[PDB]
Amino acid sequence: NFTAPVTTPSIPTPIQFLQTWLPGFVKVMTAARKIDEIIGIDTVGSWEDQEIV
Amino acid sequence: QGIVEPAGTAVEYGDHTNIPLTSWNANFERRTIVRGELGMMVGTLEEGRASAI
Repeated sequence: NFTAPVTTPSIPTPIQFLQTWLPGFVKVMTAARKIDEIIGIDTVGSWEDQEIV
Repeated sequence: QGIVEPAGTAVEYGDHTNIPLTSWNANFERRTIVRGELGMMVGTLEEGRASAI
């Protein structure tokens, strides 16, 4: 009895459509940059220049 | 440009003598057009250094 189902029975819902993706992408850091904190930064010169006096 | 260059010469008269005839011959002369080119190319730092003076 029960005839034939034509299609192969299986779980209906795929794994996707059931996944939520976090809005953010983490990044790698690398070593710290602490020259600015110790000394500071002075913007005095201009580009296409050669020397500071 | 073209040229005409007629031709012909005469003989003494006669009652039953053969009649001389005249003609012409044209020619053509030609010239060729020649084209040249020249360009320029400027960078960024080069332009800045040049404008510095």
